[PDB]
Amino acid sequence: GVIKRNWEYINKFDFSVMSYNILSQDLLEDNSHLYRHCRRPVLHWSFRFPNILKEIKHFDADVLCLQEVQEDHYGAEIRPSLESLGYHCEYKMRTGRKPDGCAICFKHSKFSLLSVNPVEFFRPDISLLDRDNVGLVLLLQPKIPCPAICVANTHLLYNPRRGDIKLTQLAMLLAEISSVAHQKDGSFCPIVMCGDFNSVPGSPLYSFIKEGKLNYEGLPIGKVSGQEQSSRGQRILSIPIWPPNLGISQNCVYEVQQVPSSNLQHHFSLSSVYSHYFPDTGIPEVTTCHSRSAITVDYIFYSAGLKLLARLSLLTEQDLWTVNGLPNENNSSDHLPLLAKFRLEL
Ligand SMILES: Nc1ncnc2c1ncn2[C@@H]1O[C@H](CO)[C@@H](O)[C@H]1O
Ligand SMILES: [K+]
Ligand SMILES: [K+]
Ligand SMILES: [K+]
Ligand SMILES: [Mg+2]
Repeated sequence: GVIKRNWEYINKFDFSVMSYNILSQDLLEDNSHLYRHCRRPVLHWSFRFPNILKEIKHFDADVLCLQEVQEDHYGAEIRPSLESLGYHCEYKMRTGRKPDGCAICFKHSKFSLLSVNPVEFFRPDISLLDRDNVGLVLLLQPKIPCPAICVANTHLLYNPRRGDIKLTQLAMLLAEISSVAHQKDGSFCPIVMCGDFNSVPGSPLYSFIKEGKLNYEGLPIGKVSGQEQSSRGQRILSIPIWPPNLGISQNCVYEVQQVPSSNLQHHFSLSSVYSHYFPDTGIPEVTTCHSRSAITVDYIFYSAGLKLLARLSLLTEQDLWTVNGLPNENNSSDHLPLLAKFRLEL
C-alpha cells in the first residue's frame, strides 16, 4: 500500500506543463472549516510557500498555470522566486473583493511571448455575469531554429448551483482562444488549456469541453458542474444561456453583433491529460482533498496537434486520507499539482 506519484509514460519541440491551484492564504482563512483536519502550524503561509516553491523547483516545468495566486504574496514572494528560476510570469487578478488570480509562467529559454490576452468574466452590462472570475491566454513562440502555442488558464465560478454562469464563463474563455489561436491557414495553432474548472469528470461542462457539443435542454443549472448539491427546486437552463449582447455565438466564437436549438458547440479537438480513473481498480482520481471535498476539478486539456509523452499520476481519496488529507506538513495545498510532458512534432 505504497503512496507515490509516479511518471506514467504514454525534429520536435518538447515542453512540460504544470497546473496547480496553490490555495490563497486569504481563501484558506476565510474558509477555515475546510481545514479542521489539519494541524494548525501547516496552514501558515510562512510554512506553505517554501513547500510549494520547492515543488515547482523540483518539477522544473517549462510552463506553469497557477490558480489562487494571491496578489500581495505574488508581488512580494511568488513572482520574484519564479523569476529567479528563469520563468517569465503573466498575472490576471480576479476583479472583485477577492485579491487572487491566475498566472501563466514560462521559461525564457523555451519561449518568446507573442501576446497576452486577459479575460474578465465580469460584465457590468450583463446581469448573468456578475462574478469576479478571470482567465488568461498567452500566445507563445517556441525557441527553436515553428508554429505558436496557445496556453490558456482559468479558475471558474465555485458556486455549485450557478451552472449557467459557469458555462458562460467557459464560453468566454473558448471565444478568446478561438481568436488568439487562429492562424493564416484558417486552422488553430496547438492549444493547452489548464485550470480549476470546479467541475467533475463526466459532468455536462466536462463533456462539453471533450466533445465540443452539449445538448443542455432541460438541464438543471446545478447539474452542469456535477458538484455535490441537492438538485431539488433548481431552474432549467435557458435557451440561449447568455444574451446576444455578450457577442459570442452558440459555437463559442466572437461574432459581429447585429442590431435587433438548445445546443452549445466549440470548434476545438481537446483531450484530457488524465483519465480520471485508475485502470486496475476503477477508483476515481482526485485533484483536491479537504474536510468537505475529495474530487477532480483540475484539468490539463490539449489539442490532439500535440502528443502527450507522460503525466504525473494522481492519487485516490483513500491515499490522501492515509496522509491525513490536504494540506499537510509535506504537501502545502488542498490541491495536487497536475503535470504533463508534451511533444510538438514539426
Ligand atoms: N473531514 C474528514 N473527511 C474524511 N475523513 C477524515 C476527515 N478527517 C479525518 N478523516 C480520516 O478519517 C478517519 C477517522 O477515524 C481517519 O483515518 C482520519 O484521517
Ligand atoms: K471566492
Ligand atoms: K434555482
Ligand atoms: K488517516
Ligand atoms: Mg480553493
